[PDB]
Amino acid sequence: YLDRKLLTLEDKELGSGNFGTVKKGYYQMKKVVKTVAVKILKPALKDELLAEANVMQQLDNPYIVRMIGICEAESWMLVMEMAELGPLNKYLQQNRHVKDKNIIELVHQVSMGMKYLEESNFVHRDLAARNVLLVTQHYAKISDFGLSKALRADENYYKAQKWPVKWYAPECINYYKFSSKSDVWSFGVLMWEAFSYGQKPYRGMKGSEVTAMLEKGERMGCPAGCPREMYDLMNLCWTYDVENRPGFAAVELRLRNYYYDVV
Amino acid sequence: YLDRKLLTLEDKELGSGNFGTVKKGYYQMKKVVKTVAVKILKPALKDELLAEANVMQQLDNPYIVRMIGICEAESWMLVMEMAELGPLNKYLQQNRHVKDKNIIELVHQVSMGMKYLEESNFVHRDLAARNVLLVTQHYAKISDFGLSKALRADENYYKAQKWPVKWYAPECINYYKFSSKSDVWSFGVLMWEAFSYGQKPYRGMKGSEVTAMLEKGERMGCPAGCPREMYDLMNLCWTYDVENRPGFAAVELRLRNYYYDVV
Ligand SMILES: CO[C@@H]1CN(Cc2cn(-c3ccnc(Nc4cnc5c(c4)c(C(=O)C4CC4)cn5C)n3)nc2C)C[C@@H]1O
Ligand SMILES: CO[C@@H]1CN(Cc2cn(-c3ccnc(Nc4cnc5c(c4)c(C(=O)C4CC4)cn5C)n3)nc2C)C[C@@H]1O
Repeated sequence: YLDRKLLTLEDKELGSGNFGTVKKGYYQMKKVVKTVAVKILKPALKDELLAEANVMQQLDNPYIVRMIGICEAESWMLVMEMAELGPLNKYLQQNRHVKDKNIIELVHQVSMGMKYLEESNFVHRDLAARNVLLVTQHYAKISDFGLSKALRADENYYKAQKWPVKWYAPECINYYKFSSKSDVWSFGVLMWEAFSYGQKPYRGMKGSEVTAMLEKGERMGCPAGCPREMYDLMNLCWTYDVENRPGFAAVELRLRNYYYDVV
Repeated sequence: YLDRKLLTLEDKELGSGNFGTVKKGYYQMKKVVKTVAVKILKPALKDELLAEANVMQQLDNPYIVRMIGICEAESWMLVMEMAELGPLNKYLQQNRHVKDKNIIELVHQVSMGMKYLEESNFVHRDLAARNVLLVTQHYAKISDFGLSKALRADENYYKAQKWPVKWYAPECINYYKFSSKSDVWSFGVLMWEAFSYGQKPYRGMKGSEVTAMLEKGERMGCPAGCPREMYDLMNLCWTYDVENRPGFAAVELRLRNYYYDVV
């Protein structure tokens, strides 16, 4: 719990959504000030914010957004370290000449953050390019832990009882079972989005039409300019059977090796 | 849920639409057989049929079509009591010498079913002459509950988030708010249709042209042979401001009194 008197909010919002707003601010530390991004709410939303903060407080990795704390003031607030360049999909939409090697670098960083999340037995459950934030053009962090779950000690998945279904694996849709392997499927969609410079996946399609396409064995095509090896990796992430899909250790290693080849 | 083996369908359809098909059939009761009309579907459509059946199961009135049940078989089916003469607009198109007193009788019956729906806090949201079905030439029932909503206990309208816009009140179009008063507006259009022997309302006009006409304060003219008192009531149903428009108790009483005057 942070001290509201140490927090300075800017008046104009960075962004807005059904949760509320995101604002830039400053948090006074022992000497330095820290630039922060602040998620500001507005029964259930408050509980969801506290749960989101509880997940983030347990994570400690360079490729994951760091929480500073929560502040209960004029509204409920989640205060995070600022990633100044914002969401990856919007950045790539606005910066269409980012080089392929740079895209590989960023998606590999996401795969390092996810390898850590997997090792930590958390499932993200909303891994999409809008939930990757850029610190610099060469440094990506995973954000947006509002759907994330800490797995039980005795289970390798979370069983659920509006979903981002274009990012969800078949077992999520058909059995409501969310595992790190389900996050690998979403990571394949994220890769497709990144190599498509922030285009929406399954353009023009309803959720039921996506389910029907995937059940036919069909997958999105290779983005313009995307290396064959990276499209091959997207397709391995989109392995239908969860038991035969790779985990993030295998995915990160493939990306790491390909990146250092291109380098 | 009904027993498919107690249901016999006829091969030839009564009608078709994007909704699927309507077929005649029979449902075996304990001794008697009941003639039924069956809506047969051709994700979203199933949910919509189940919600339609859930509305109809709660309604108990002589001027509303009775549902027998749903049947999940070769397709999803909504089984209803058969109204043998079919939709009112088509019947009047084919029977142009039905007397004015008979038209008053039938629209008064519709206003009794709607007074009940209003008392039951349901909004119909598709009240049009095609959705009035004839049991006999002197007995009308309201059908077609696929857009209908049960109002929340704390609200007197449903807020929405293709529509039959020529039947919708201005608050439906401008604020997406659907109340029993909005159904009264639609009922005025239904009256116009009935006294016009099933002609389409606002003929030759696009939706935007209808909105423009109504915003000028203009309304459809009086059908040939329609009593002035009935045109007056149509125009009261087309009161622009929802708070000044009558409810169905007032509309039914006006129709009841006029009918027994003509009787
Ligand atoms: C609806 O968007 C979903 C929700 N989610 C919210 C969120 C942002 N968070 C954060 C954390 C650290 N840094 C930053 N930096 C940052 C910089 N510029 C920004 C934005 C964010 C920004 C937005 O967020 C616009 C999209 C709302 C717009 N601009 C220009 N954001 N954390 C969260 C939990 C982002 C994701 O896209
Ligand atoms: C597109 O049309 C809309 C949809 N809607 C469907 C509907 C009918 N339902 C029903 C219930 C009880 N009896 C009956 N009797 C009955 C008798 N003869 C009929 C028809 C119906 C008939 C049609 O329905 C043609 C229009 C398809 C044609 N013929 C000769 N129908 N219930 C529903 C929910 C009717 C409305 O006009």
